[PDB]
Amino acid sequence: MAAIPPDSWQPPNVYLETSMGIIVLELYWKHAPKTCKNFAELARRGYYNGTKFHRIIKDFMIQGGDPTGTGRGGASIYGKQFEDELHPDLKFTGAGILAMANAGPDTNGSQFFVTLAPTQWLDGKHTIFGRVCQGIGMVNRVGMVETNSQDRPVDDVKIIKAYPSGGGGSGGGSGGGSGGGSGDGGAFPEIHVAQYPLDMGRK
Repeated sequence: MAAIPPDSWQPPNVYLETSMGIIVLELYWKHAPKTCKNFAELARRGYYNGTKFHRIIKDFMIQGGDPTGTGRGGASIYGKQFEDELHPDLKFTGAGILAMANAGPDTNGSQFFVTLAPTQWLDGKHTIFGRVCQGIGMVNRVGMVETNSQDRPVDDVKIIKAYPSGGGGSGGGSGGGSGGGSGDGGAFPEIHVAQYPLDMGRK
């Protein structure tokens, strides 16, 4: 049964090129059949190309989206708001947890946010189903900043160009893989084990 025909290719991963850099993230097509479709649908639409980061709290979370600036975003493709899917099957393992933003329990919209630390204060307030990749350093240097100068907050960062495309990534260390993790990427809440991307959530 199809309420909204995508009729296109929706990669499980998308890249958001912002005024600061690029933020690549994926949706949980694994466990969240709604959330993955919602973000993907708006991605292949071209909704993020007019969205901005509205809430940037250091070591907290970074809310991104809401083209309207009212707290519920656009999301006019499905008309109304969607049921409360509030159930983090994953856990706040570290920083880099991509979650879905909403104005109420079932007032879920097309907005999202990334957590700079293990968020247990929104476990049942925001449905969490996402993973950030190859952009955690940006999310870090963007989430840690509050002011640009005097008493002026860091000028609003927005998503300049956003397109759905699968970034896999590949590493290596034949003979001495002392490092590990060639590139960027947040923590993995899907593996259900505690680990941090770059210490920012534990330090």
